[PDB]
Amino acid sequence: HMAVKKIAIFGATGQTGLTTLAQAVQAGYEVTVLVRDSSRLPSEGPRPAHVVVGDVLQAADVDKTVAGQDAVIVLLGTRNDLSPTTVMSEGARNIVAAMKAHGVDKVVACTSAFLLWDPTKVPPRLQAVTDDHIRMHKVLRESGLKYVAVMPPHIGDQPLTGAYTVTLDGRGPSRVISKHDLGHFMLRCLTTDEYDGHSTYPSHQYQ
Amino acid sequence: MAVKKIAIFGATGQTGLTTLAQAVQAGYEVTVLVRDSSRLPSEGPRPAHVVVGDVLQAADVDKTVAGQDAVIVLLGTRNDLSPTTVMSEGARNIVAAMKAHGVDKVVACTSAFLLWDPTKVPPRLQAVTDDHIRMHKVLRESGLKYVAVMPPHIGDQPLTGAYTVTLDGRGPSRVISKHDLGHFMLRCLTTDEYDGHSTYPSHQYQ
Ligand SMILES: NC(=O)c1ccc[n+]([C@@H]2O[C@H](COP(=O)([O-])OP(=O)(O)OC[C@H]3O[C@@H](n4cnc5c(N)ncnc54)[C@H](OP(=O)(O)O)[C@@H]3O)[C@@H](O)[C@H]2O)c1
Ligand SMILES: NC(=O)c1ccc[n+]([C@@H]2O[C@H](COP(=O)([O-])OP(=O)(O)OC[C@H]3O[C@@H](n4cnc5c(N)ncnc54)[C@H](OP(=O)(O)O)[C@@H]3O)[C@@H](O)[C@H]2O)c1
Ligand SMILES: Cc1nc(-c2ccc(OCC(C)C)c(C#N)c2)sc1C(=O)O
Ligand SMILES: Cc1nc(-c2ccc(OCC(C)C)c(C#N)c2)sc1C(=O)O
Repeated sequence: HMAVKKIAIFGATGQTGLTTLAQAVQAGYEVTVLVRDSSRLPSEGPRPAHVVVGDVLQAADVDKTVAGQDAVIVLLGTRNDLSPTTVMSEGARNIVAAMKAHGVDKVVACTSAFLLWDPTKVPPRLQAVTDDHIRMHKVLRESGLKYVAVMPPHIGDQPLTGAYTVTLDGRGPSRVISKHDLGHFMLRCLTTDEYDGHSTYPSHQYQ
Repeated sequence: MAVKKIAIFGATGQTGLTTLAQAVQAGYEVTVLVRDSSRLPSEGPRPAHVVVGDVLQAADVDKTVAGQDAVIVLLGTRNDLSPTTVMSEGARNIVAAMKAHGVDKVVACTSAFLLWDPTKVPPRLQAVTDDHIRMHKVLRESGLKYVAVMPPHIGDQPLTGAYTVTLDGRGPSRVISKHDLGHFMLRCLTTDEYDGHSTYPSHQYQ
């Protein structure tokens, strides 16, 4: 009885992706992942239904990942690397093109709460990555797709609670979200239209 | 002195479309060079003259520059991620045509990466940035009255007319709305104060 049942996850091998993947498999989703050839999912962990090996910078690989899905979750990032980059914005351009070509409308994509900050207050060391989040958000906003812009504060290692605050179109009352709660929220956004076209800032106080 | 007739190159682009609309609304007699006229909007403000052709074809550029008072350049090559010379070769054709027709004023957009350390440029944007640098040198060496416009990220916020312009360096904000950027390109036609300078338009929106 799953209206959304087939999903693509971009970034499933990452910090938030791994727990999003685990929670999605447990919840009954049929998950397709795009993984880079050198970086597959861990063998002991939950297995998705379909694996595409390739790169988000290749339209052909993104097309193969998006075809036949109900919705797309985007958890791309650069791990610890703070260098100038366009992997997230160019990846988003490819995702948008594939979604349009394949009739997929719902995209839930993670950038960061700095897109809700006074821009001159972003820490300089994070500005190069933030610049690409800004480029990525513009690509997704201008696409016309049903886009949920997830803009989290610091991502931590605290528990899954399902009890976090979701602040619409502004910064929320806490400065952290656990990676498990962030993935839980990305999946929650598949089951409702209420956040489409909005920015969302999930946050919580772990106690 | 008084500018009434302008050519716009890159009028079908993101900044070009709004610069064109604003220029027509303000009263300029606008000539555009477009590769495909269906990419111009069917409704609303329409340019006075449409040349169908390619900035890489000197004859097309000459036909676009003839009779103008000033030229606005909003060329770009969004998809190119490896060495590309479209913008700089286009600028060479524009310079030759302006010299041949006695047009003295050019306001051309490159990017604020030309005001930052080269290591700030994302790898996949290096080729476009290299050609922006080539285009900037072509225009600086031309002897024409040249305003170098070097914007940071181009956003979609509504026109304000209230942005800051920093001369020969960078200002505090790192966004300019495409509408404000177009407004600034047109402001550069009304004054000589920016000639021979680099200009960085930016603003705080919220
Ligand atoms: N850390 C924070 O406190 C914080 C706060 C707010 C926002 N954010 C942002 O939240 C987002 C998610 O962060 P995260 O820590 O969960 O992610 P992450 O650990 O950095 O994981 C990045 C994911 O993207 C994949 N990826 C990168 N390049 C790719 C490419 N060319 N093709 C295909 N996949 C590619 C990575 O695959 P590989 O396994 O192959 O590397 C990995 O799965 C990021 O954009 C981050 O900037 C982070
Ligand atoms: N945030 C940003 O995006 C950003 C920031 C700083 C600087 N810049 C730079 O600012 C400039 C303007 O950017 P933009 O986004 O407004 O431009 P754009 O949307 O990419 O449009 C580029 C324009 O150049 C035209 N063009 C390309 N090749 C041509 C050719 N051979 N002959 C004739 N016309 C040609 C295009 O015509 P068609 O419609 O026929 O394709 C289009 O009208 C660019 O140089 C860009 O690199 C961009
Ligand atoms: C408290 C607080 N931390 C934030 C934060 C922290 C680290 C980040 O990136 C780290 C890097 C390794 C990607 C990013 C991003 N992008 C955003 S935002 C925020 C707020 O208050 O809004
Ligand atoms: C914040 C910031 N963004 C810049 C930027 C962004 C996109 C660009 O190209 C778009 C691509 C699709 C061709 C170019 C160029 N050229 C430059 S520069 C800059 C700064 O602050 O220096």
